[PDB]
Amino acid sequence: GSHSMRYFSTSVSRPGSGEPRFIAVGYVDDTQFVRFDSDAASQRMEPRAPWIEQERPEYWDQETRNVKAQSQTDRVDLGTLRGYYNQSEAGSHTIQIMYGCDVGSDGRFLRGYEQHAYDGKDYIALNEDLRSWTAADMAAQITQRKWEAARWAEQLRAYLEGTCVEWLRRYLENGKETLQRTDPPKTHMTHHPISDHEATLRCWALGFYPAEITLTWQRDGEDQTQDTELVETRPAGDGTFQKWAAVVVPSGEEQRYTCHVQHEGLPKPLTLRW
Amino acid sequence: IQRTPKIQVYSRHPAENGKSNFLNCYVSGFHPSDIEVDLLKNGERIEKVEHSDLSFSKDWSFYLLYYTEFTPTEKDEYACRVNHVTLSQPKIVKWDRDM
Amino acid sequence: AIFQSSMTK
Repeated sequence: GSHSMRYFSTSVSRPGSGEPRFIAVGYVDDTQFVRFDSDAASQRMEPRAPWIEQERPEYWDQETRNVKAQSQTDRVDLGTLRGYYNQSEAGSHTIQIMYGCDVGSDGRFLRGYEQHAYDGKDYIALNEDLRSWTAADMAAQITQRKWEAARWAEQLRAYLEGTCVEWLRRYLENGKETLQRTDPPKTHMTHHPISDHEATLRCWALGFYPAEITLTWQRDGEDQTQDTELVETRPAGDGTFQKWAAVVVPSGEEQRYTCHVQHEGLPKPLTLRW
Repeated sequence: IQRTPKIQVYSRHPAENGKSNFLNCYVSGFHPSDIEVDLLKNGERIEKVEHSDLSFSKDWSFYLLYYTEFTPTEKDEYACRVNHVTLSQPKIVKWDRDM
Repeated sequence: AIFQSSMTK
């Protein structure tokens, strides 16, 4: 199948309490594999998946140097943005960045992306062409004009089409048993009365990977979102995910309702009925 | 702009009295990232609790999984206590085994 | 592997 590598970072200023807190994590699809935390004692990039541990000490030296270098950029940018927005020195602010690349089944580059946020709102994003930017407001337009003039997108594009893809290809093989798997949802329905006249049907999906799933309720084969409810997909803690969807129904009409489950690991979508 | 946490409290495997399991508190949808999350057993904070590394979703809100190994019983009650700037007092969410 | 370069805003 197709796959992604993504790096996420969060820098939080702490005025009058030292350097910003910087935390970075790397993922291949929905599997985390590295972390760095500027408050931790090691001051190293650290493994967070079994299949990255085999990388040799040169790898960890490289990842540590490069994640620390990004943390220095972000610390200076916290000051710059405080200035762009004419904000006080007293307040804590956050810069978040996510970038990544996607490959197909044969490892060919599909697409790259990079997005930046300030205080949890869009700040600047690389466009899908990997050649130009979209700024969210007048401050980010300063950054846009600067990065355009410096041809910065060219360096990012070279990473996203090049290094990014090569390393993702490698991780997919070294971590094949974990990363090239699809675990289909184990599904079941529960049924309980709410009262004399209504019952709850709950449709469960357990133990699935990757996290992407769709749970749909239908009524006489026609889509139904009136009187339904679904929880956010959640991690089980062991590398699989859980989700459920429920519907409140008139007692005696359970037969009309169907739960439909779509997941990459199912040859065919499932239909569950009570 | 601050976003209040969503909270789910649940077990890794279906709960079986006297069978070891993992108690999860999944906190998501929140901003800023500074947060305190504790797992409680009959109202008392469980000492040994671990959590995932800070990450965030497409809408920039943060999420964390807090978890501990536990062996459920019929009488023991579990909860998750979330302390965040958006909450005027900490929010305590009970573990419902059916949920 | 993380991107080895970054540019200030």
